[PDB]
Order: sequence, then structure tokens, then C-alpha cells
Amino acid sequence: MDFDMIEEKKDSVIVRNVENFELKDIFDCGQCFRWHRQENGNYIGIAFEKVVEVQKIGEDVVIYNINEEEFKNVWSEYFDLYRDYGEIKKELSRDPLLKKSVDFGEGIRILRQDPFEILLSFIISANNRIPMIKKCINNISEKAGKKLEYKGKIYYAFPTVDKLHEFTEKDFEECTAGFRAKYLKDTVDRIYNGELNLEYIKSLNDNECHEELKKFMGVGPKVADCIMLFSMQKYSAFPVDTWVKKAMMSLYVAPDVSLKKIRDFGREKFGSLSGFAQQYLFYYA
Repeated sequence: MDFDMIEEKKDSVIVRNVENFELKDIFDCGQCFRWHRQENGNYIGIAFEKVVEVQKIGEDVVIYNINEEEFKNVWSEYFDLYRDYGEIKKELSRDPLLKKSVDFGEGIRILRQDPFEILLSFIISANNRIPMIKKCINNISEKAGKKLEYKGKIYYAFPTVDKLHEFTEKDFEECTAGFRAKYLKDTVDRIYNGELNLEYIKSLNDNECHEELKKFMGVGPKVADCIMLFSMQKYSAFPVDTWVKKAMMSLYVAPDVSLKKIRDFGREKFGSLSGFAQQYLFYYA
């Protein structure tokens, strides 16, 4: 475990003496969309139908708005606190640039996010900008998500598939999904109707999991890798887009090939820890 113990306070939990845990590294490495740094330095986010605020003080991490039970059942897992990242970084250090990368983004951790929210969020992310992704997620949540209140302000949890199933393609378009509206509608309907089972897909091995995920409309290799890495703990994932291809041709002398071949190249290159390798590497780049 990458922490020593926790102490429950009035309206928060303090995780004492955490290791390999830095807020900016975790929340700003591109793996999540509903978190953002506040003027005071704390991060605030919405996950598992809850508004949470996180602050690091010295060697400790304060998680506001949760108690000990919630930390044990939800948040300790969310932050992947039982995984030894010192060991992950040691293994990746067998590559000179990764070593340089893990030293820079030493506090990176891969969050264990909700499969459903991640599925929709990354379909929305395809060839999109972060501000637009957040906007779409926010619009969808405000329209059908559970209303939450924190410190006097209103927030909206991500909607259940039950609520989203009532959305028409046009509704998604109006929430600003653009050409992705059709992908979202189709995908929400398959989840609702049980045509594809996320829990079942998550129980498959990395490669088989990846293939099932690609059956979703709006989900290609890239999006499938993000989904299984960030919500299914399939660590051999290696999300590849145009930028990644350029980075790999430049840094690892990868040939000018298809993104599919760049993915194979990278996974062969970094092995079973490809998911971690690329998060560190591209955070440093």
C-alpha cells in the first residue's frame, strides 16, 4: 500500500503519509474529465455520485466530504492506493527515458473509474478538446444526473443508463456531442438492453477485453484502450492517436505506420506495463 493509515475527521478523511501521490500528476495527466484545480490549489471532482475535494499537505492527503467507511469501500480503490507504484516505476526504469519520466511525474496513479461513465466520456473525447468534453459531460449530467450540493453549490452526478436511455440522438446533439451523438445513443441503448455487458467485458483478459470494447459504435483501438486502462485496470493498454504516433517515431524510432501498428510497436516495447509507461512518458513529453 502507498499510504500508512487514515484518520477520520469531522467532514473529511486524512490519508497519512502517502507515497507516489501528487494531485497535479493524477488529475492533469489526461485520464479524467470531471476534476479541476481550484484557485486555492485543492482539486474538486465528481465521481461515484459524490462531490469530493482533495488537498495535499506535506506527506498527507486530505479527502473532503467522505468518511472512513466510504474511504474503505470506494475511495481507497478509486486512488488505487493498494498498488505499489514504487515497484511499477522501478520496473519501467529499465528504459532510460521512462526513468526520466517517472522521476518527473513521480506522483502519477491510474484511477479506478466507473466503466459506464468512462465508456461515454471517452466516446465523447474522440477528436475533441477537453473544454468541449467537460461541457458535454456537464450538460448530460445536469439534464439527467442526480443533483448534489457541496458547500452551497450545485453539482450533478453522471446519469444512470436508465436515464440516458430516454435520450434521443438529438438530445445528445443538443448536449454538444456533435457527430458523436449517434455513437452515444447507440452505445447507451446497447448497455441498457444488455447487448454488451461492461462487468463481463471487464472480467476478460487485456486482449479479449479490448476486442469486445471495439464492438461499441464510436469506440476504436484508441478509445478502447482508454476505457480498459482507466476503468478496467487492463494495464497492457497503449492508447494511440496522431500525436502519440509522432512521439513514438521521434523518441523510439518507430516506423511511419498505421496507428494500429504503432500500438503493437509500443506494447511490444513496454510490455505488460504499457498503460503505466505511456501515462508517465507522455506526461513528461
